[PDB]
Amino acid sequence: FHVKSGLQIKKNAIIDDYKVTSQVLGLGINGKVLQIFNKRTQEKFALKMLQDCPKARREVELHWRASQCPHIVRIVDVYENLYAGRKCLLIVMECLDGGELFSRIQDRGAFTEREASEIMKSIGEAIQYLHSINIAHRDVKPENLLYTSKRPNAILKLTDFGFAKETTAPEVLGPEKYDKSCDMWSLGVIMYILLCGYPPFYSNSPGMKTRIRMGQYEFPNPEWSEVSEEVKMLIRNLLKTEPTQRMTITEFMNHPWIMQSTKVPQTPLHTSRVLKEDKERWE
Ligand SMILES: O=C1NCCc2[nH]c(-c3ccnc(-c4cnc5ccccc5c4)c3)cc21
Repeated sequence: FHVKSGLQIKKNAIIDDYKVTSQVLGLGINGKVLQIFNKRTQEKFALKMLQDCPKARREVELHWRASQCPHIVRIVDVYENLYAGRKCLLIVMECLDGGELFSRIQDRGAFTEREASEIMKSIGEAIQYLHSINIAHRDVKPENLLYTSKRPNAILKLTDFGFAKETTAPEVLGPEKYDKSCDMWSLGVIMYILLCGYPPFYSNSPGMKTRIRMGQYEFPNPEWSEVSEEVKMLIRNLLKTEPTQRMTITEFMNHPWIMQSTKVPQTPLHTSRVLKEDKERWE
């Protein structure tokens, strides 16, 4: 019998409680994210501002609901304040200062198949928690995967519920759109990039749409000469173009390559080299 607390929106001016700076930490689907400090504590936090409406009530609503998961960025407090005669929802969340995921990676002196497995599994856990309570994230990308700290054992967290949406014989207990499969695809793209340092669908750009729709990608050598068939096969079931043909977050979490991160080869990948070597067109 497990029950967690509900969301208590705070109404006092948020500055009573935090020093708000203008340093920008990230950009969201519907608000930027400033650095702020707890005036009473000097500790740092991230603040995302949204104009109260209902699209925003939802982000807060859903994100709060998901905030329990270890791999989802934790919401510290939510204020409803007045800002320029407009009413605002201000979300204060823990501060992920360890950087985005692909950046920690692109900064070393070698990345291993195994490390990739390990990373995929944490992203997987985030998605699995979300799907298990009927939230599709609908926007899992690299920019939304931040590390909690620079320390080498920091935690990977998922962010930005800007597009997060609810989703409600299993097909009798309530219909349900492809909404989740959307995440499983993202998951496949990230896993792809993790293993080789570039995305499976290239630009060169009316043809990128079409290679995406057609499902045209390869596992080119060198970068992949060393990677398991077992793995390519996994990537392949994620990047299926037919949503319903696509693997589910449960099958993914049970697939051996993920299930047993430590039973995975420490084989080296090119990812880190390729990620520097491409810092440019990485936009
Ligand atoms: O909801 C979001 N949508 C868009 C991207 C984003 N970043 C954040 C965020 C949340 C917490 N911390 C950070 C953050 C903190 N510290 C950083 C230091 C250096 C680089 C990036 C950092 C990001 C960003 C939230 C969201």
